Amino acid sequence: TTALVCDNGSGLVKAGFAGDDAPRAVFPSIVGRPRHQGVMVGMGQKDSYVGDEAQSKRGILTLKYPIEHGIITNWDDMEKIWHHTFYNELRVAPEEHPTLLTEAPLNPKANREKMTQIMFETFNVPAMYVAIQAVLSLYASGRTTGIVLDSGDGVTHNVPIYEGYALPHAIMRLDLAGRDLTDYLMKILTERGYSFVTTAEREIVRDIKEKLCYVALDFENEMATAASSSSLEKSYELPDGQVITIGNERFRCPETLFQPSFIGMESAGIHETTYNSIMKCDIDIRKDLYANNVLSGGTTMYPGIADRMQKEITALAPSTMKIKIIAPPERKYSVWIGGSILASLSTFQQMWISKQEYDEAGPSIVHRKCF
Amino acid sequence: DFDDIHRKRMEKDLNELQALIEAHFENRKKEEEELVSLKDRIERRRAERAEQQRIRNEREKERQNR
Amino acid sequence: MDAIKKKMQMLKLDKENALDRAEQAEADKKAAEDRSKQLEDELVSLQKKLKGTED
Amino acid sequence: MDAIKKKMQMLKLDKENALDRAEQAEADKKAAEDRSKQLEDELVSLQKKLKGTED
Ligand SMILES: Nc1ncnc2c1ncn2[C@@H]1O[C@H](COP(=O)(O)OP(=O)(O)O)[C@@H](O)[C@H]1O
Ligand SMILES: [Mg+2]
Repeated sequence: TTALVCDNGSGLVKAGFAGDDAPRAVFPSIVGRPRHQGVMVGMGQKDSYVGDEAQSKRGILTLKYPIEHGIITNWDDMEKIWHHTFYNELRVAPEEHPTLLTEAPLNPKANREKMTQIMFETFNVPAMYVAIQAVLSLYASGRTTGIVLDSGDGVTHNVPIYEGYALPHAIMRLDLAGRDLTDYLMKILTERGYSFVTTAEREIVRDIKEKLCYVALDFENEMATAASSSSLEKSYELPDGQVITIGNERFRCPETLFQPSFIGMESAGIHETTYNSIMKCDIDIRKDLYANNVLSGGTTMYPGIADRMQKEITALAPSTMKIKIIAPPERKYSVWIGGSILASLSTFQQMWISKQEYDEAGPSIVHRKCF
Repeated sequence: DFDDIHRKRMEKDLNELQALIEAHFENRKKEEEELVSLKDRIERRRAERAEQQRIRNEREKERQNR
Repeated sequence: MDAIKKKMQMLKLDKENALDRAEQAEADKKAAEDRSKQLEDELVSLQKKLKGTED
Repeated sequence: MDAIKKKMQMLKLDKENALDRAEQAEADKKAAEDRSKQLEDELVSLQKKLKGTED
């Protein structure tokens, strides 16, 4: 039979059968209970709208993501999300399909063990396998080397790989991602008068960020230009009218990636953690990693980031090496495409964690040889 | 490996562009001119309805005025 | 619109690939010519050593 | 329109410039490589005649 390549993510759940080009169903991972009282009788009001249904009734819900930073903080809601994904968005019972979840690097063990225990006890799948979210993004590019920066919505991690041999001592995981950029944008919009507070209006700020923000090639020059002319002010129409005008908030929101001091984080930007991740590698594979830097994940879709990052790394790196940044147009679904490719391989067909194996060793089987 | 990138990229590099250009051309041709012509036709019918309404309103006001 | 963006992306992929190939070829030329000129210098020193041996 | 034409023409110009530059570089690389081969071949014989002279 065919395998189910699910990809929990944090912000958008992407799923679909193995062997295709794009995920079959992509929908936000939010579960929102209603918060008001409700007076109409017999309206058929449910107790929790999940997935894309709660992005249409969000006016009277309190949306809450079940995955904070890679890790899962609310297991009941995550189980609800998985149940919805299997039964309503794909309509395939899990009793007859292997599953291939994905997990960020350096995550707590208990999260992974609970994930496999749920998949084997509640949904009762035949066999499931957990894979690191960066190796798949490297599969999708058709490479076999390279250092991949997978800046998702929950957590940004940077896994270097050479000739198929991952370097476990050079993984640099940073917890700045799309959600923190949304919060920072929502916080700097208040400087013009627009106040978004409700958890429903966070979605509106996210839409503003997606449609308007861009990464500046040079930050100081843009700050000077936006403060003199008015060629940058782009307007946007809220879900009820009252258009708003975003000035130099456009390139200040995604600039947080390269200067995490804006949101008070100490660490260095995504332009310098990649160079540090490279320098921890051996001295003989640094040229190949320099030449095959891969971008993935949703948050790396800002217009103009593949040039800013290249300029920064070229500034840091030695002058002789060639710096090349691979930015495929299908960046958002790169991890899932790689997952489909991996699940479609014949050599991989014996790596699944078969159910009888789980019955013999318990949920701690995932840390064992079947990784 | 890296030899299917050609056979999955170069294909859509030209076929997709040409097909989308064809789709845009046919959609514009089907849509814009027909819509403008139909709107003009409906406008002429609307003007004729306006004339009929004026005539009927005037004749009824003429008779009923007592 | 829709197709226009994709066509621009194709034109940009061609841009990146052509530019990268040009730069790599230029680096190859620099390296090869340096190799040749160092070999020529070695040949010159051998000629001078032959001259001393002849003396 | 206006923007599409100028951007497309400029990008195609960039691709053509990179391609021709790469071709020129590769031609010079091949010529330098062959000349280097000639230098090696002559240097070996220079060494042989030097060795005979020294004997
Ligand atoms: N076109 C876009 N431009 C800018 N940011 C985007 C765009 N699309 C998605 N994002 C950001 O990326 C996030 C989605 O990232 P995603 O790759 O789905 O995360 P995950 O790894 O959990 O799947 C969204 O929250 C949004 O903030
Ligand atoms: Mg991801």
